[PDB]
Amino acid sequence: GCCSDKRCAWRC
Repeated sequence: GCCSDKRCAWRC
């Protein structure tokens, strides 16, 4: 879903 990191989810 929406992780606070670069490669897991866009930069969410």
